[PDB]
Amino acid sequence: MIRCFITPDITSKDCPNGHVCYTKTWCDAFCSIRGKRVDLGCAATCPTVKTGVDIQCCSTDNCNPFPT
Repeated sequence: MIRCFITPDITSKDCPNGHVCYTKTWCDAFCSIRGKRVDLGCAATCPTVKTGVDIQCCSTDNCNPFPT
C-alpha cells in the first residue's frame, strides 16, 4: 500500500498492492523539440529499466512528483 503520482494525468492514486513510487524518463523521437518523456507510477517493486530509461524509485507517499 502506497500513494503515488500517476501519469498521464499527473494526479495521486492509492496503490493498495504497491510498495514503491517511481519516475521514469527517456527520449522518444520528439525529444529534441518536446523534451523527455516522463512516466510516474507505482509498483510492487522498483521496475527494471532498459538502456536509455532513467529511473528513480522511492517508498514514501507521493515521493514521485512531476519533475520541476
